[PDB]
Amino acid sequence: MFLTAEDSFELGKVAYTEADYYHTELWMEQALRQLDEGEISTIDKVSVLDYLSYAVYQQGDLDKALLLTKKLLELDPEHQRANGNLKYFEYIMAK
Amino acid sequence: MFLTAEDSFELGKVAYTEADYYHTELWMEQALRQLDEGEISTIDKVSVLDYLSYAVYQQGDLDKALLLTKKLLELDPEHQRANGNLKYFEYIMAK
Repeated sequence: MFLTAEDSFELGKVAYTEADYYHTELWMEQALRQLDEGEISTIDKVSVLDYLSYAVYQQGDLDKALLLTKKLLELDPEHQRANGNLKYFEYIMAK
Repeated sequence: MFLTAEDSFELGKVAYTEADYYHTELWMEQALRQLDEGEISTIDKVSVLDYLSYAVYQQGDLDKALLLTKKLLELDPEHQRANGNLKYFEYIMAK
């Protein structure tokens, strides 16, 4: 079976709150996949990129977190949290 | 004739990749049956329950997959994929 972007986003958001980053990434990736396939949906791609970049960083993959952050800002240059995450990730990696 | 846990697990694994979920289930059930009889084996019960819960879910029997998943986590509370499967199965049955 498979989840819509909406249901996988719901699942990933719960995982996020609790604070299960592996499952936040697994479920947010499913949302992303559904959206890129052209699923009609209320959920938006920057929102999933928001949770996904964070879930990935928490598991130690800064390279991916930064790439997803840059993908996010490509779609939304003015995103507040992602602009800060850009600076924040780059700071960690520079160490 | 009959298979050891090891040989039936092997068979059930090929079937899983193949993706014959009926025969995954058949063969993992046999592996489980051998272990529960006290067969000395490299194969362990959480890994068969892992494939078996998944197999049964694919064939549409969610109540059984939930029960196998709970049985799994009773043996291995911290098991990552079974934790997510618990969330996943409960979510499907809502719904």
